[PDB]
Amino acid sequence: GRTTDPVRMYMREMGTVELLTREGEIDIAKRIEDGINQVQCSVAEYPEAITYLLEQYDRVENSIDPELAREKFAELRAQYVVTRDTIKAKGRSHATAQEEILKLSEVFKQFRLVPKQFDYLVNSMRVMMDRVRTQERLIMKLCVEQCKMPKKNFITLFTGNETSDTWFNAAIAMNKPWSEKLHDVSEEVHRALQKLQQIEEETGLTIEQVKDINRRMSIGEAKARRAKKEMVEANLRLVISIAKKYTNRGLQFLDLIQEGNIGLMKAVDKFEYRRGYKFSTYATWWIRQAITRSIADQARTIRIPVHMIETINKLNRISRQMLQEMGREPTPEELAERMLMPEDKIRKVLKIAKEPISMETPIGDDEDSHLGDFIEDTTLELPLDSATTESLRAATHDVLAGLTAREAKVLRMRFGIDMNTDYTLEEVGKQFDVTRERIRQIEAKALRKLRHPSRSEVLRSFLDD
Amino acid sequence: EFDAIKIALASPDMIRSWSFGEVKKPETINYRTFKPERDGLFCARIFGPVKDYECLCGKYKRLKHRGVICEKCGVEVTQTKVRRERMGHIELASPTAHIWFLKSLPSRIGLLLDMPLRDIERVLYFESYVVIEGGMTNLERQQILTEEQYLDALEEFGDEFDAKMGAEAIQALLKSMDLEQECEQLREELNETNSETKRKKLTKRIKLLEAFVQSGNKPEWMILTVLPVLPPDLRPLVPLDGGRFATSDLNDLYRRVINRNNRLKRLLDLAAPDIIVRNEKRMLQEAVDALLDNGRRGRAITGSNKRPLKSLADMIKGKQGRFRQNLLGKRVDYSGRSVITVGPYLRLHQCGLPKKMALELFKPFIYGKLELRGLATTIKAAKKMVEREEAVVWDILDEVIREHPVLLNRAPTLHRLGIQAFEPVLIEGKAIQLHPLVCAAYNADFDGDQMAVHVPLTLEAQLEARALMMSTNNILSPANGEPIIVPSQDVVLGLYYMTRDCVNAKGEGMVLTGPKEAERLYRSGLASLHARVKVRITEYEKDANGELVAKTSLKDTTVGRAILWMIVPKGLPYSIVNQALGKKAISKMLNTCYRILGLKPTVIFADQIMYTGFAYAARSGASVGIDDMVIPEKKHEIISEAEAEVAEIQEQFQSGLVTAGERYNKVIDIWAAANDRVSKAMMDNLQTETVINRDGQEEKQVSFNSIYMMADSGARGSAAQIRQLAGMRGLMAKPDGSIIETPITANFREGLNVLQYFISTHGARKGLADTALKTANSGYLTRRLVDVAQDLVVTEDDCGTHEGIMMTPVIEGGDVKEPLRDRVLGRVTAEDVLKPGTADILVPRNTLLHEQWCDLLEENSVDAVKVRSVVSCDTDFGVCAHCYGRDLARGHIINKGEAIGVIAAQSIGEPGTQLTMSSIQVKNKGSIKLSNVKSVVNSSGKLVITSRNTELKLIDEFGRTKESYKVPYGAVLAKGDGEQVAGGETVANWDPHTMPVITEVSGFVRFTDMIDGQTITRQTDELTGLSSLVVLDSAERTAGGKDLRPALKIVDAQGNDVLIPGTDMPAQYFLPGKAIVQLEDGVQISSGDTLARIPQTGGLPRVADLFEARRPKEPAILAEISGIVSFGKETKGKRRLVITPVDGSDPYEEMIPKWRQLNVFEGERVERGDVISDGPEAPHDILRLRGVHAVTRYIVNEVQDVYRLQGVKINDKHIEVIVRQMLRKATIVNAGSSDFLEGEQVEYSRVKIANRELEANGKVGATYSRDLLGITKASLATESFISAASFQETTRVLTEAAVAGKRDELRGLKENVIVGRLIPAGTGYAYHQDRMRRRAAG
Amino acid sequence: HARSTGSYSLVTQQPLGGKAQFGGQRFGEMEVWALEAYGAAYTLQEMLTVKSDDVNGRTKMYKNIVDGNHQMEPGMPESFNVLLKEIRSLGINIELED
DNA sequence: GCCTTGACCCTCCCCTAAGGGGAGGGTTTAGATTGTGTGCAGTCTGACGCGGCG
DNA sequence: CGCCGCGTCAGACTCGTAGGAATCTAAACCCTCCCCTTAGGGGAGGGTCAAGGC
Ligand code: 118
Ligand SMILES: [Mg+2]
Ligand SMILES: [Zn+2]
Ligand SMILES: [Zn+2]
Repeated sequence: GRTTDPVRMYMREMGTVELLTREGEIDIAKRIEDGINQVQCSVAEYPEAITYLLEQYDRVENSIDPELAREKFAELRAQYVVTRDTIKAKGRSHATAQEEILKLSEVFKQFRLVPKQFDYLVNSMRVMMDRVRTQERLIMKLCVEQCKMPKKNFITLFTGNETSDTWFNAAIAMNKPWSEKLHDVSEEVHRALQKLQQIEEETGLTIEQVKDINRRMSIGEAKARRAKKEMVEANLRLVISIAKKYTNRGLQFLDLIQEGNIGLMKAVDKFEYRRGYKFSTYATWWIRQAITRSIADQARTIRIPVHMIETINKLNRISRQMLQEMGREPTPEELAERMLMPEDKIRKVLKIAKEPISMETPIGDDEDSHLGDFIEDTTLELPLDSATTESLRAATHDVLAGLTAREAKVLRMRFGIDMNTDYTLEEVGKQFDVTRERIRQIEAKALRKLRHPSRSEVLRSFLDD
Repeated sequence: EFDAIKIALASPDMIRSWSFGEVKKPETINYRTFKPERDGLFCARIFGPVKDYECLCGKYKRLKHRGVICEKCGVEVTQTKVRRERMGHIELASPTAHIWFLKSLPSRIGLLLDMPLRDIERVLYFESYVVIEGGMTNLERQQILTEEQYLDALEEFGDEFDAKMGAEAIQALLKSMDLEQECEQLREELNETNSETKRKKLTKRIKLLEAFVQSGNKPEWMILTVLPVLPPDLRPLVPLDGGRFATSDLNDLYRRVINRNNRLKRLLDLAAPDIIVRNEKRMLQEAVDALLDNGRRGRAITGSNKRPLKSLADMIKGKQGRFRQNLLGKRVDYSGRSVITVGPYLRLHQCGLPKKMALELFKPFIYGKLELRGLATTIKAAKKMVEREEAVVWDILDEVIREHPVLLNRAPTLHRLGIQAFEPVLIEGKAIQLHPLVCAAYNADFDGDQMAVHVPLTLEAQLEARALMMSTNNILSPANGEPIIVPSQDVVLGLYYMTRDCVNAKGEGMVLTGPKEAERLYRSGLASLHARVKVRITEYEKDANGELVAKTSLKDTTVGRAILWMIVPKGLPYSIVNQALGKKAISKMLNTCYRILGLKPTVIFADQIMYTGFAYAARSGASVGIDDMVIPEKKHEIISEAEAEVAEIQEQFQSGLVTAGERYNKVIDIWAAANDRVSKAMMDNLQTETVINRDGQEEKQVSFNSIYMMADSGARGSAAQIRQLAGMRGLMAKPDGSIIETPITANFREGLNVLQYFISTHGARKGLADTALKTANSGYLTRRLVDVAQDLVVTEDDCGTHEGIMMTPVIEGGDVKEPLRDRVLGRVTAEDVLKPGTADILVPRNTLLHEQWCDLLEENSVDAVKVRSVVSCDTDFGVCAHCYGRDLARGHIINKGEAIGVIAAQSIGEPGTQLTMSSIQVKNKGSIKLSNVKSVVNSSGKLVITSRNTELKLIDEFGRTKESYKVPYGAVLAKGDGEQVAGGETVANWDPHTMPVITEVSGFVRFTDMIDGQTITRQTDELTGLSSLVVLDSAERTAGGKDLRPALKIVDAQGNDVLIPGTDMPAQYFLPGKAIVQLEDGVQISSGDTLARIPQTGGLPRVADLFEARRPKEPAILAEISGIVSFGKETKGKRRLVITPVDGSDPYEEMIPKWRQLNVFEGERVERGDVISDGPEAPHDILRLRGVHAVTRYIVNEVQDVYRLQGVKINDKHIEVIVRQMLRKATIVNAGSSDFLEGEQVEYSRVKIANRELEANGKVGATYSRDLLGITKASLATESFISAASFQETTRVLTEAAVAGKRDELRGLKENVIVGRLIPAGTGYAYHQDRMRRRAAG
Repeated sequence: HARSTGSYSLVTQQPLGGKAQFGGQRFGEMEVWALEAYGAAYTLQEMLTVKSDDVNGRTKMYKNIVDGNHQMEPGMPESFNVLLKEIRSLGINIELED
């Protein structure tokens, strides 16, 4: 396309959308709102396996009268306890049921945007619906291994009848030998189908009404999603016009844009058109919040917490005006007196605001000598020290041979020489069954002999450290 | 231990099995307590502990528990060194493309899928779709779409087809394809379309698919899903003094990847619109590309100081990468440097070393020696004794350095005599003292230079420093076999002043008993050094079987030569000292002393010469004054007599008699002549102008002027510089190259003007600027030569060939420039040559031609010998000792195990800084010989020949060719063959602006083959009235007329074409445009009459172009095969030409532009190789048409043409080594059951040792052709990827070696230098050999 | 200037350079050429491993020299291992085969 | 000499009553505002290989 | 097939010195965890000081 720049590639794919007018955003928000309540409608007459609000009003048990908070919850359930008495009559799809449960929907429409409370009721069937799905997958991974059979008669009448296994009698009807080529495995089909039939027991309702109105419940959750998408896609110029005042502060342009878009996606989710204000006035807050939060979390090699960021910024703002006013830079005393903090903290803050230098920094007249060439390894031992360590080990091994073997084993155990660990008196006397005190006696013996001048001046040579 | 190195692509499971855990966030370290944050880039749970045997919290310590893993902080208790070995990884949220396998041309993805790079770079930016599956539809695999066409296909076809976008699409394409089926269907469907343009790409794609199938790789691993992370200690974060930190750039580049991958993992959970997820995937791709190779696919990401960040690929490649900076040369311990100065009292094996330098460099030796004598109890007391500088320390130091050699080195090291081993002598002071005779191999002097000192530590290094590198084994040069220790500046002046003579010297006439009496008389004050006397002298010789026989005589000589004779050793003749000696005579002395006596007498004799030269130069008293520069008294008149001429040649321009150009070009030479007159007057007034009188009266002798004495002896100076001191300076050039008109008529003894000085500064700066900007070209050429030649080593003793090359002298360009003796000395004879009779055998036919054999060849006269060469050696992977010949620095047959490639490269490269960057007469009398000839008698009683390529040679008294020319075609030879003519006689006459082309036989000329309206005019010379039908230019062209190119032909009394004796030939030739023909119609001519006529950078660049095998921009055209020539189908893009064998097929005909004047007419019969035009020849054609020896001979002669023009001497096998290395590849023509392809390029040794085994058990082998590659294209085409990767272009080498799946066997010298092993050459050759034997054992 | 031992750099662990740093002398690329034109293989193997860059050998050599035993035991240099790591970090699988 | 008592002694860590002070982390904020911007860098010459268009 | 455009790769070695590293705005509210405060208590674990039994 004759270009490889991704900022132009973005600003080009972003310009194929039109800006909205004051009525466009209102009637987009209206359908965003009514799809999410069409869903809440569809959740209404699902069986008691849902987490329905019977005692959610009691689970929790603008400051509204307690008598108002206790009473208006009695309207809905006062009609609901008598309404779904008709769950039995004429199957599961009775028309009085649709009429009065969409009258419960007439009641339901009153409400508007809410936290994940509503979410946790539709999840009430998530954990239950896909379950059903996956179980009828199991039957299939138990049929295809043994026999091959055309799927569009079987699964079609599977969708249709759901009364009993009598639809398998529709498999032999065409009189081809693939009818009962299956042998000794159909009880596994009956296994999984029977377990989902006891799932049907706990639900009490057949699958082709639950999935039937889930087909229309999925219409609301998609029709809200699509309107949210085209409410987001029409406002990207706002993000791009805000995020151009945060440049040269540690992030690149497209990073700031992709941080602003995640805030716009929340301003779209929290909007309320009834309050009468435009969309820009509410969205700018979330856009700026996202960009500001990402500048303080990224964009430093060594990360500083947010409270220290605000302290640094405040001290910069004070020193600017004191420099404009005095004509000089103020000493930390003149900053402590006005910032009203203890001077040691003002001295502590002033060290934390420096970014590490690159190891490729050219140092000299040329550019073949770098800063990283003159950096020395500090954790190495000098060879004079290695030789000294080995010579001292040999000298000690020679002096430890003069005195008794049993009387040197105790020194080896007591100072840990040639062993994996140091030991204590009682655990050494464990193997000697000698008293707590005799060990100390023989140690004061050995250490008294070992400094007699017939022996000491070979080891004394080392202690000039 | 290990034996090889492999390279391949890395799967995701391989990258996950190198790692110790996943990096999840950009945290480096805590800002208050600088400890590594968990799961960040410096994490101590993944990468290891930051202190020895400590966890991070502090719970565990003290090396009791060594394998425990702390439960609080997860760090295991171990040593911190492991933070240099452990790696981590990053799991990417969407696959990305590796930039190397996409954008290093040719792209491997576009070559594997057969897609253009534009389509791939459009699918990778979410800018177009691509069809993966066709289903059952009109769309097919790899079809490209746009969004609208994708929507149309969706609403029209639905689910059946499959189209994707981004690197997931490309991974699906690479993953779905089948390689074996595809390559086999490229096999049988190439033979129809095996046209060349398709042939090249089809065979390239075939070998790529076959490489992927055999190597084991999978094509989809070129798309990344897991990323590795380098260990933390190789990209450190380090505190400086002051609390400031410093960091690497890979940290900056890893953080961007991590926190653009995390954001995509967030957006894929918020379920955002796709316009935003696409922007994230693009940003992630760009970030990974900048981490791998920064500036390759766009703009380079820069840091907060506006410099581009360095990447993982910039740390490997280039002049400052790992390879050239840390692996091929290092910094070392036990070494120092200092200023050098001269010590004149030293022996040749000795250097002076300061006491303090030696005390520092030798510290552990002194510690051990101190505590062995019991002088110190422990090493830490020895340290303080040494630090206090007690008196016994200086006595331990003197016996430590006793018999411990020391290596000295001065940069730049142009050849191997730049590092030499000496024995040290402790001195006071701080400068190093160097012997005055080794300053010529070093190129050193004492205007401020500095030298480096190195100490060998082990027993083997000491043995090698004594036996191989000591300065008393290095007296000969390894480029030519000449001595290198010749005396330079004051040895020469002192020896020259002591062996001169003078007239009427004090003490003239006496008769003395020997040299001792002459010395005793000179010291006493009774005689002079220059006095003519008679002395009795005893001298020795050896003709016995190793014994010396003496003889005495009385000789006439001077005192000084009798004094000098006490230095010369026993066995040399007196005639070497009886001259007045100079630099050349002294070099001759040293060389004959080396030839007769040997090495050790030579190294004693050189020292004695140095001492006595210094002593007598001191006693002479030579000085320089202002009166020693004598200006001739008749310069002032030569100057006026040139100025008068330039005035009277200006006034022939002011009156319109001469042009401006000729006026300038005449003033130039009338000033040059006066300059030459002044210079010769000056030099004759100075050279013998001494009138010293004798017993009765005056006479003349050579001068004792100081300047003349130091110029004539060869100590310092020349005539060209005394010319500027005492003559005039001359003519100056502009910076353009133009010469100014008025010259500089002054000299340095008299002083220049402001203007003469100003115009003299131009050339000074031009020279100073050329030097500095030429040194770089010379160094770069040396590096390429070393890289092509580095792995060639003498491997065997005798290969057993009978091939060779024919050595003759070079006699062109004038007199004999190179005798035959200088070109066979040291070589081995290829066949049993015989002195010019018959069966004069001198040979077991393997004969090292040492000096006695060359004398035997020169007492007879033989001028061609067949010798042995390396370009014809039959040994594979090396040369044999007999094809190489003599070791030019040792004087005997080469030893097996020698590194001849590095020596060849260094010898050719070292002198590169001195490179600049109408009728035949006969001199002496001898026979005249002709070759390549075909003759005819003339009408005027002379000889003519109808050969174009003949040769005319002059034969000496005995039959050795002394001069050789070639005559132009059509020329009339003044005299015939077999004549003994004297000098001063012309033998052939040709026109300076014309050459005629003659008839074949006496016949009757007809105007035919041309009409009016043709390329012919009727242009008759109106003043003289002579005109034939004249051939025209293309400006007077009539295109419809050139149907037949005009020529006037010869007929019989039959009216038809004449017989030619021997063959049924057409007697006449058709000539190209603009021919001058004025021969009458109806006026007939004889055989050989004038029918028609023919009207009409050196230095380092040329050497580099010869070794790089460039193609000239006007290459001559040669005959592909032998056959009768004719013009072809005449398709008029430009002219067509064909040749036709008398028996064979002739599909070969090709294009020639009409600007290219042809020299071969339609009746010619040509043989394979001869020219169809003129122009510089191309070496690939010389290798294709003629053999290997022809291109070898051409290259070595054209290279030596440049070196000899400057006075540089290089032997000729040093160029043959390079030519052998440029010929290592072969190309297959017909496989024939040989497991090779039909136009693949293979190594020549592989083909050779395959055919030697196929043909062994009765089978048909392969047929091939040889190739010629330049030095830098043959360095890169070798079969080890480590040498090639460390030479140049590391990216291409590594990507190709990676997808191919190569391995490396570590057989050269550089491979073993990289990994720190013993090289296979020299004292390491035996070791490797033994190892190779175990390769046969297992 | 002269140096027996001293300080080593951080990444590659070779001697530092300069007189102000008490540094070693560069044995450059064209001095290795001279040394392998002589055929001096042991001098070169000790210039590369135990004088410059081998970490265990350069401390074992010191304690052999103090004890009057002029012998070395060379290993593999450190910059080769650095090279292998930086090539593996590009996605390429390079290894030493035995 | 080769062991057993009964006294004494030391350092290190955790604890008391009623909060105080700070470090480091979470969340929202409703008049409207809708396409970058540096007062860029662009700056060498020669050889070679391949694609795109006549 | 041929010419031209355009993109990639290369350009000597060893030493010296030279301080510091360069713009750039959010504010009110909540929570949990960790150490601090007087003047000594309490225990755990590990050492030391005389005295005899044999
Ligand atoms: C410079 C420019 C704007 C703000 Sb503000 C703000 C700050 C304090 C009190 C009220 C408003 C802001 C909002 C969210 C995140 C970061 C900063 C602000 C917001 C919308 C419109 C105008 C100003 C601050 C400094
Ligand atoms: Mg000098
Ligand atoms: Zn721990
Ligand atoms: Zn041979």
